[PDB]
Amino acid sequence: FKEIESHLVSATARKDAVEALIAYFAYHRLFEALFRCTLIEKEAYAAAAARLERCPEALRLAVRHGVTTIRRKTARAIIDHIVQVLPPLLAGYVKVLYEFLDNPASAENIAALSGEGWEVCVDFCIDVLSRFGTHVAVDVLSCLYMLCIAHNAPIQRKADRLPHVVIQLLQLRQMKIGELQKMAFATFNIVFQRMQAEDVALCKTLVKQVVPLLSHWWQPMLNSIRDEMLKTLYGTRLYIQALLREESFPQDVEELLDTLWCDYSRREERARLQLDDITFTNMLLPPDHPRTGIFSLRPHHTAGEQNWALLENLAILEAAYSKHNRVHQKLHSLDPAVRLSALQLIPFLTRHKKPSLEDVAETLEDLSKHVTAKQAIVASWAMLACSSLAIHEVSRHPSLSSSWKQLWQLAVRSLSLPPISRASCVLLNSILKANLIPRHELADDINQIVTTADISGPAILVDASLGLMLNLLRFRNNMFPNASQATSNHIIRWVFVRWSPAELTYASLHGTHATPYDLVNLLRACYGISPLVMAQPLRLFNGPIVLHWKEQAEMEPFIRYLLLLAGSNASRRLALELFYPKVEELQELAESWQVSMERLRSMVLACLTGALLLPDLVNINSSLSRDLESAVFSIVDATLKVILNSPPSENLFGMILASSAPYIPHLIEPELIALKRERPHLLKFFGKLSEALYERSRRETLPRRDILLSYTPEAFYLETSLRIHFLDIIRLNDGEIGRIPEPIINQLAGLSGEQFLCCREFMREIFTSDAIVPLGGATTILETAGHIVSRYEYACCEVALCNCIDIMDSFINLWTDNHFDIAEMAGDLYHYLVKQSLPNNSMSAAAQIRLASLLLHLLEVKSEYASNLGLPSSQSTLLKILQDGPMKLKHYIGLEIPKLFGLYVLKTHDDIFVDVLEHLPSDPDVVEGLAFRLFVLAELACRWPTLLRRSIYHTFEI
Repeated sequence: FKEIESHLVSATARKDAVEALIAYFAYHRLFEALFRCTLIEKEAYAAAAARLERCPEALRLAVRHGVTTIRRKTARAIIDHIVQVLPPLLAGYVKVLYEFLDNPASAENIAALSGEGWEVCVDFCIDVLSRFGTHVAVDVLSCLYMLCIAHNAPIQRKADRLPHVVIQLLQLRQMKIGELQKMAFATFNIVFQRMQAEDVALCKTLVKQVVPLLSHWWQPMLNSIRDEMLKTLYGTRLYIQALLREESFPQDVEELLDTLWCDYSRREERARLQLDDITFTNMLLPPDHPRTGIFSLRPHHTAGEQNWALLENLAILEAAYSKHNRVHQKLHSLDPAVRLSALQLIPFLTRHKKPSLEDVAETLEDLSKHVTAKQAIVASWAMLACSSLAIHEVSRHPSLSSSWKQLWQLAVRSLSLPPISRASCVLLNSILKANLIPRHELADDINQIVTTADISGPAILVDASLGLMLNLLRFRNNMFPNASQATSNHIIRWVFVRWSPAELTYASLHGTHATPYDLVNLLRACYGISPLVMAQPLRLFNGPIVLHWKEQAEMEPFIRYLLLLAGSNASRRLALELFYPKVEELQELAESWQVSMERLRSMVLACLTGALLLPDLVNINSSLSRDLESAVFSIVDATLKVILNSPPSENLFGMILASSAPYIPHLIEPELIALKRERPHLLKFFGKLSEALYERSRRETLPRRDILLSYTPEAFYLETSLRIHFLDIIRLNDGEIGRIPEPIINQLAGLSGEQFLCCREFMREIFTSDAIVPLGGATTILETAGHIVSRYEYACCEVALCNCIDIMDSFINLWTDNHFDIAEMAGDLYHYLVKQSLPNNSMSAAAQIRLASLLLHLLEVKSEYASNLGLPSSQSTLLKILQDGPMKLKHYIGLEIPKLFGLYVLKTHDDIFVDVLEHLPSDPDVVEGLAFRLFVLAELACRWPTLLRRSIYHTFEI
């Protein structure tokens, strides 16, 4: 290689050196060799062509092998060589670029001190495209995209020609479909997400251009292309509603509406938003979840998000087009698939249409026409649409009251067919909650349902069946207080007649619908004890579409502004008798196993339901107690042993964690005390699960670098594993509550650089909670969390910075109390983040937000720490950040700045207000700046009355 290095910088030397390199496949020197060798051959211009094609092939194969131990010096060197040698060698050089950018930390660390080199690369690719091989063109758009996904990529500078380039390319209505269009739409999404609240004019023009081009490349791979176009529609959802309120665009948008309808209506039954992609359960799902009026997207469904995305976006664009009745016409359509699609689009749309009395009445008449459609699909969806409309204030008008009776009627009989036993139940429940029919017309039918329970019972025992049965139990303990054991005993009989877990039709068809939460809540009601607690939002993971929507979710108010738009013992023994056979049959089915997803999931839901109500069914103590516990836990053990010895491709542990999570508590001391007092059998379950986890680990990089990495499947599984470990240790120690168990910390500080970032939400959750941590605990945790941030592969990534800021925030009051051993570490890290990380153009938007929160919290504890360490004051850093920062950070701070005036005596508020206003945006050519200024002044005013005078004065001033 040394003599070969001299050989490169005589064809037997060059071609031979490249052959020896290919055989091969500090570095800086060989890289110089290759560069100047290609240059010597370039000036020394078919053999010439072959040697030119073959030298940077060796180059690119070297940049796929030292691209790990490369640094910014070698980065700039390679980049300037690529842009200097070329004024033939397109594909080789572009390949070197592609393989240099494939490593994300590379294209992020080039977004350092200036953006000179980043702009060099982006302009390289823009010029290359605007010249436009064809596959090389795809690689050009790919490396352009790979540059644009860097949340500290300075885009605003080279943001004039870039979108026009990308969406000028796409206007070509040929080159049937491939990576080209997927990458076109990916760069569009990212650049638009940047420039969504800066350069409003550019954006309105762009959307006026890409609402047409979207109604063409939606020709009815294609999975990912429909996904990118649905993300695009999620973005543009506001410019469309603004433009329609401001005349080609109406024609174009209507044509696009009809392309969406024509595409969705020929999707007959497999992938058409099946009725198993929604749940009617009354759990505490998080607020940012996707939901519509009655149902909501089934948790942990990364496979049914595209259909919900399409229907959600279509409902929004339709209620935003009929604003400036396509749906009722399509409802009276002829082709049955069109009527089915118009039956699906009723709840999504009524979530935001605010219909009038005539429209509600008419649509309801037609739906009562469609309810009896002899068809599981159509009758079901029709009843769901009806029960979506039945939850207004418009529906409670007498002009259609008998109509409700009709629908009630058309459901009271439609309860015994397992095809439509779910939707029908929903309907009943809806009418029994909104009170559209008085409490004497509907008493005989309820008596029939609850006393008979074999005809006009909810034939299937799913989420909505249990909801309705609970509402009926309460109705009948409210009207006929005498004969309440009748209700409770009929209820228990129905529950244990319908709940057959160890059967193929149940376990495979509607096993996913029914959850242990609903079962045990109904049973605890009919005994008479109490609900399950479930006092916090469920934890779940999502897929790309919903995550991307969760990115553009905090900033939608600023875009709606910038755009200007003893008997109990009888019943318990009854239930125990009726229940034990279920466990016996389950244990026989389990002994046979020493297998699919559905049978195994049903068995684990059954063992959860068993472990939940053991503390119920032991006060019986009629010798069917010991046997019951031993049998339940024998099922649990057999299940775990099927789970372990299995391929990690089914991912059964995904199933068990996803099912068992909603019962894991919050990790504070009082809740972990009430888990040792009320539900201990759940704790024994969690112990067995922890053992299986430990052992499966004994047997054997980053999916996304956003702030949302902790909502992807990988992160959810890691956080759940560690909460399970935590609960197990707490059970065993029995008094080591709260005090973070040193084994848990040693499992925290014994992970990889890819996982410490994944479990950061778990670290936040434990540490923020009041919990004695060992000295070495906080010290070691902070040592490792800091070490992640100084590796040149994480020095720029968003997630590492956010995580180290959060961990410093967790122990805010150790270093700012005394001088410990940790105070030096936090000093070093504060200094590196403030003085060094921030002006280097390395902190991203979410990193700057997390640092703003760190500072705003620091002022409430020390308020001068940054001086006693030798830096400018914290407030100085905060406002310096406010002046220069991507509008997302400006919005966050302006929203949480009116809390900065809570740490100061009332005498000095106009002084602080002068100081702040010194650091706002103000320039007449920039209208976004003035918009932000008026925004923050309105916020201060609407919170602090002291600053109302100056807020109004400066609002009228500009």
